[PDB]
Amino acid sequence: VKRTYQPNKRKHSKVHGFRKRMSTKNGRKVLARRRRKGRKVLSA
Amino acid sequence: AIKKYKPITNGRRNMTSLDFAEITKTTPEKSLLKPLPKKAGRNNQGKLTVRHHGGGHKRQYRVIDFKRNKDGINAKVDSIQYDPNRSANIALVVYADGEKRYIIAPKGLEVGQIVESGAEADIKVGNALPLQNIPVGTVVHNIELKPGKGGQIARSAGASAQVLGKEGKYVLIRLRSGEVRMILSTCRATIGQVGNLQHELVNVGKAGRSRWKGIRPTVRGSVMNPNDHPHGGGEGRAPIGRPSPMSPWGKPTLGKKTRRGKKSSDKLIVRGRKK
RNA sequence: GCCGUCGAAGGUGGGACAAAUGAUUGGGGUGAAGUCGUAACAAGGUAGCCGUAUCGGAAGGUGCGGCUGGAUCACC
RNA sequence: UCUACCCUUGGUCAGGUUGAAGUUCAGGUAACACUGAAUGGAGGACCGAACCGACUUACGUUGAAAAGUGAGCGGAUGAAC
RNA sequence: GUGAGUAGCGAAAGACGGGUGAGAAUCCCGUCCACCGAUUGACUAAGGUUUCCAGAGGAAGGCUCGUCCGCUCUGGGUUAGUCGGGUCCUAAGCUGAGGCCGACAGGCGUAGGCGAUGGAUAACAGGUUGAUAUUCCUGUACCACCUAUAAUCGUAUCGAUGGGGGGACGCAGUAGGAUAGGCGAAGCGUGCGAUUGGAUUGCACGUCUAAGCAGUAAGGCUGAGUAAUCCGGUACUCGGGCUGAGCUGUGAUGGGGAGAAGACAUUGUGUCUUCGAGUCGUUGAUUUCACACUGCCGAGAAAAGCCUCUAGAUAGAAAAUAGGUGCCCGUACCGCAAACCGACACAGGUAGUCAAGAUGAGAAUUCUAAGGUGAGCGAGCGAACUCUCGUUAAGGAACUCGGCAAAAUGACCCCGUAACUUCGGGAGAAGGGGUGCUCUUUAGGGUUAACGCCCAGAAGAGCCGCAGUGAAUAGGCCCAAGCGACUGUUUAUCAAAAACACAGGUCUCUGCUAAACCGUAAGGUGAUGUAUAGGGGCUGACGCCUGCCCA
RNA sequence: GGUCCUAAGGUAGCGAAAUUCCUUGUCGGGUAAGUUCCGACCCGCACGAAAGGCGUAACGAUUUGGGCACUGUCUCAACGAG
RNA sequence: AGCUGUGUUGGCUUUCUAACCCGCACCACUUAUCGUGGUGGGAGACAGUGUCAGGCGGGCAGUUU
Ligand SMILES: [Mg+2]
Ligand SMILES: [Mg+2]
Ligand SMILES: [Mg+2]
Ligand SMILES: [Mg+2]
Ligand SMILES: [Mg+2]
Ligand SMILES: [Mg+2]
Ligand SMILES: [Mg+2]
Ligand SMILES: [Mg+2]
Ligand SMILES: [Mg+2]
Repeated sequence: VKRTYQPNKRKHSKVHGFRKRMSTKNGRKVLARRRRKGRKVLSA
Repeated sequence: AIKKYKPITNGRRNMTSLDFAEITKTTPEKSLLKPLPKKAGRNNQGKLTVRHHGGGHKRQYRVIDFKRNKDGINAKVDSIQYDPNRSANIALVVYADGEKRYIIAPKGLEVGQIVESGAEADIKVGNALPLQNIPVGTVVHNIELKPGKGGQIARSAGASAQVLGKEGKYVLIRLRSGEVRMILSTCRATIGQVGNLQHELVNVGKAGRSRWKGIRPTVRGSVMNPNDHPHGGGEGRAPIGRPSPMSPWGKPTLGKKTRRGKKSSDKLIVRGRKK
């Protein structure tokens, strides 16, 4: 059996990272709700 | 012609190849090749348009001269090579300027040939000269359509056309599908019939070499449950139950004509198709 | 008396040829012609016959080639 | 990031086995030219590990594992992984 | 809380002597014993982020115990001009100045950029620590740059973002040349036996790199003035080195490694240490080192470093010597696992490199080497019952939904083989025989001057057992039907098929800004293809065929 | 041959079949005994010619019936090992 | 019923070029097969497009039975 999380340092940043949030417009609404709710970590 | 095979296996039972006896100098010329990345129906959105494509074998596009410029220069014919992008073979002419180029090869060609508009232009196989300068009853191929554009009609393997007559400003061409049609009088035409005539008897013989040419399987309609084909499932096998057999997007496919009222094709197409 | 070579019969196995027989089955001759039509021999009333196809309950009919072993006036 | 097709760039398959086209020599040919012996190494070809699968069956079922282990089983130079 | 002191304790060989301690089947040291050995062994990617290491700990975690630890406290650990990346280049893709489209948001795209899983790219042996090593220091190197320089040559030079070559490529097979590891006999060191007997008889080893000079088994092509250049085309008369090349030879090396002698210390602390000699010869030889070469059809990425050429810039640099400079990031540790993804110290899954001896075609099988481990619950008794295995009298499918499970057949070498067919097939058809050890003669390759060595096949003679592929590993077969032609693919996790694909047959639509499809549009796919080619509907190799009806 | 009607109103080939209700059709073969199986008949409840009809060597982890070989599946169970 | 020919209405055609259109040729922005600008060559008041109107439309939606 082969599970559903095969970790990678590059695809984790090229997809969920900071500069892929600020790329589009709806990423800047995601980052507008995680520094509003008061999270410690904005972007994984 | 076609070299047959002997049934040593059930795959090679009736498979029939095409003997490569008209191919000289099997290595290409390393200055007229351009790369050719594939796509299976993948347009600029990444989605899937046209179905049943993809895979097979890597290719490399070979730059062909369809324009036939360089007027009044004798061109030799050196070597007749193989081209995978199309059904005909290919030629390697050398103009006397040392400008080596490619020509789609007509039926019998090894000698040496000429492109010129009306000098004398030497009507033989392999010579390209405009349709006002061609006498009637003359089998041509690789015609242009718009003047100076490039040769478009009848470029296949074993295809041809036929000049019938000359009207007030156009000429009159019978095409391979049997459709008489007017073409402007300054379009060029190679004289002759394009070679490699034994092409449509190549029995592929096996679902594997029909599969490394860039073809994928085509599932029939009556075996899809009716989410995605109008010939939906039903218990058991079933007759189609429509008044008209339909394509997978609703349009009737068996009989109905499809072209629309189009500019510069209604006043030119005299006779229709014969099928 | 024991050991060995050769050695009939027997047992094992896959074949080869004829013969006896078998539910049904296809033509053939024989009779007695009752049943259904007239296809030949007169130009037999669509002139016949030999090859070769295709169709029909039944002889047979039509197509394309050859033959006179084809009447009339032998088809001048 | 699992899976489904897909594009660009790489990697991997112990061994053993039959003997297709052709080519050469000889035999007859000079007619309508086809038999044998060598050589050649063809294939979604045969037997079999790695490797990829999951047919039968027993156990397991508050499991060692929210899909597995024991004995066997199919593909294995390609429409392969 | 009851269920209950019940079910469990997560594959698997341990036994004892000594220490240690308040406490020991469990921790450490010793001897014997067993298990893997195409791996349970040895290095590197992915991923994790201090776990690695020494000194002290025993409350929690460990399926028990614990003096122990991948757990707690203190103090330490990762060294590069040469390895893997960045200062170099481009694939698929992504982003895009102007531009083109769209109620706004925004979608597409040209020049230019980003992007290695690929091309280019200068260093190797030995020593050492409690934890790091092509990184630290021992000995020899090499590439880029700078400065002094002398022999200096002087229109000699430096040459583009530009013209050209070049780099530059698939799968398959066979015969080679050399080397790596292997095995034997005879260089050297040590021991020669207290179980009958034996003294050419017993174990162990048989060295060396990159650089830079040499000459090489094979592989690939034969040579002149004229029409952004004198180069690359083109065409003309005449007409024996060129590149690329595994390997080897000296030197590198008076050096460094070495199975061991022999010279020093408290438990020889289980160690440093000073000097110390060997390194022949024969064979069997690869999957390592060429896409080389022949063949086949499905016709097998681009750009740079590098080499010439001129537009131009200038008239300043060979060789050799000497000194000087060379940056950023990752290095510890596990890495088929007690440290990664499965909640766990979980019988699963996790790309690649190295891979020896005996028997063997072999990376199969059985037993071992180098090298590791003994599986974090044990002690007793050997009842029923479940689970994994072994044998059985006479009979042999009588069992049962059904020969379901087991039992038999199994390797190599021989004799012999039917119907049927698309002439290939059927076919491992079936049914049969032989194999062990010792001794005598003879015909067979290669190596070699030859004794010598490895590879083998024949008859004959003889011996022993119940049994000679004596252990493990390795097809049961036959007759007749049904469906599908074939190999393939399908319901990750109750269905692997007679369903889907298929090669072939047809039918219809498309004259090119093609029909068709995605997208409100721009733009794209079809295709850098053009009726022997493209999209769709049905049937499903091959053979013989496909009948009437258009209300 | 008569006659009603339909747009004409099942041709070759197969037939108790993956198609047949009644039905365990019927006669033959196979077994000591055969509602399944194989060869035939045809009265097709309701086969039929590209939702193809009829045949077929080779290939199948397919489905159905019969033989030899081998055996704790069985009559009938007993003993030993972790 | 049918001749003639003027004042006004609605068509069918036929040809010319001035809009508009070209995924048509060299040329410049530029050592870009995108774009805009420029003499051509093609086709031309049809096509594309805006508003209105009629007809097909289980390709797709909302619901009843
Ligand atoms: Mg005659
Ligand atoms: Mg699996
Ligand atoms: Mg699967
Ligand atoms: Mg070995
Ligand atoms: Mg093994
Ligand atoms: Mg058999
Ligand atoms: Mg058979
Ligand atoms: Mg469009
Ligand atoms: Mg609806």
